[PDB]
Amino acid sequence: DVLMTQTPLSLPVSLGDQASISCRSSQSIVHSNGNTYLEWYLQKPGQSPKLLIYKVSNRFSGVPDRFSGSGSGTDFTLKISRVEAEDLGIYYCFQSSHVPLTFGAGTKLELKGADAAPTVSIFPPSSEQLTSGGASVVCFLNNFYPKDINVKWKIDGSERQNGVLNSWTDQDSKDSTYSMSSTLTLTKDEYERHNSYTCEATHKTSTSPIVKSFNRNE
Amino acid sequence: QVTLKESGPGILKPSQTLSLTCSFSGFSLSTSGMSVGWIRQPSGLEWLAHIWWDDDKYYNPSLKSRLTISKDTSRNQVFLKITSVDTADTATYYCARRTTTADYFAYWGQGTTLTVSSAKTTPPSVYPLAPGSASMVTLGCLVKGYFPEPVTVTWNSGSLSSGVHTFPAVLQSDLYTLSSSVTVPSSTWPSETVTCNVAHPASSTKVDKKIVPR
Amino acid sequence: DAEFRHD
Repeated sequence: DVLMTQTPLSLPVSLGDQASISCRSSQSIVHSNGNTYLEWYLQKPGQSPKLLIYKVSNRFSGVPDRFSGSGSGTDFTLKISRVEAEDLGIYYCFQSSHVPLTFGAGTKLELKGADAAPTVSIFPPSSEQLTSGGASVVCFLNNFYPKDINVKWKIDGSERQNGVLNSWTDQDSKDSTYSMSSTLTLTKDEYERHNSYTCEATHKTSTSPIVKSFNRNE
Repeated sequence: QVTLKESGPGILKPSQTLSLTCSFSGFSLSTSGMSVGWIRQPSGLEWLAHIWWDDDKYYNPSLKSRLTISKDTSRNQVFLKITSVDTADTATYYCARRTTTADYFAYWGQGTTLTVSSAKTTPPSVYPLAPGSASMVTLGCLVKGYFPEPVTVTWNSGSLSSGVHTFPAVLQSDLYTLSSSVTVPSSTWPSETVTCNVAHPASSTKVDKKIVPR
Repeated sequence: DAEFRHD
C-alpha cells in the first residue's frame, strides 16, 4: 500500500496564524495519465469529511482562498494563510492514483492555550459497587495544557498496567485545555488483596509527578 | 442537488454478513463517468471498494476476500457486503461519489454507524465517585457495563453544567463504561445536594445517584 | 502496482 505520512499529527495554532501540514507519500502519486491525484479533506466534529483540494493544488468550489495545496511527486503541503476558528478539525491527505486508495492518519488543527497543570483526583470503588461484586478505581486528570501527559498506576507501590483504560475529552471550548480519565478495573478479589492505590501524572508543567493515593481501609 | 444516503443494520453479531446500501438522488450511476465508493472510519479513514457506471469494480486488496460491491442502476443503488464481520468492523460507513469530469469525493453521505458485538442489551450500573479523606471539590459518576450506546449524563437535572467533563465511553468485556466529573466549590458540597442523572434509553433506564460522603 | 481508474 502507499503510505501517506502527515507531519505533524497535532498542530496547535492561534487564530490568525499561518499553518502548514506536510504529507509525504511512500511512492510518487503521479498516475500514468500524467495527473497527480492528491486530495485534501477536512473533517469537523459530527460531520462527513469535506473536500478542500484536488489534484495537489486545485481548490474545490466554495472553499475559502486561505486554503492552498502544493507539491509534487512524494512531497505535498496544505497551507492555511490565516487560521479561522471554523478551520479547527482534522485534515487528511488522500491519494487516489494507486490501489488501495489511501488516506494519511489525520492532522488535528487545534488551539494554543497557556500551559496548565492537571488537577488530579482519585476515587476508590463505591460501597455500592463493592456490594455488587466489582471494583473500579477512577482517576480524573482535568484541565491541562498541552495535551501530552503520562499516567501511571501503582498498587502497593508497584506499577500496574493490566486493567487500565483511558478516555479523553476534546479540547475545552472555554479555555482550550484537555481532560482525561484513567480507570483501573479489578475483580473484587484482586482489590481485596491490596491496600494502597495510586494514580501518578507526569506533565511538562512540573518536574515532579502529581501523586494521588488512597488506602483501601481508610 | 446531489445526495447520497447509506443504510445498514445498526448492530450485527460477529460472523454475520453486513449488507450496506447507498441510495442516491440528483444523479444516476448509468451516466458515463460516474462512480461510487465506500469508506469507513473504525473506532482514521479507510477506503474499501468502488464501482463504476460500467460495472468495473475495485477493492482494497487486504480486505478483498470479505468484500463484494454491486450496483442496480435502475434502483439507483449501490451495495456492499462484508462477510464474517468481527468487532474491528465497528465503524461509520460512508459512500461517496466521483466522476471522470469531477474526479474527487465532493459528495459524501452522512454515514451509517455499525456496531459489531456479541453483547446483549444491558443497563448501566451507576456508581458515585466521592472523595476520601486524603477548596474545589471534584465529584463524579461511574456509568459501568451498559450496552448499546448511548448514555447521557447530567448533574442536578442540568442545573449544574459548569465544571463538568463527561468522558467518551470505552469497551471492557463487550460492555461500555464512561465516567462524568463535576468540580464545585467546597461551599457547595455537601451543603447542597449534587446528583448525577444518567439515562440509557435502550434499557429504559433513568437513574439518579446522589453523591454523599464515604 | 495496480493503478486506480481515472478515465
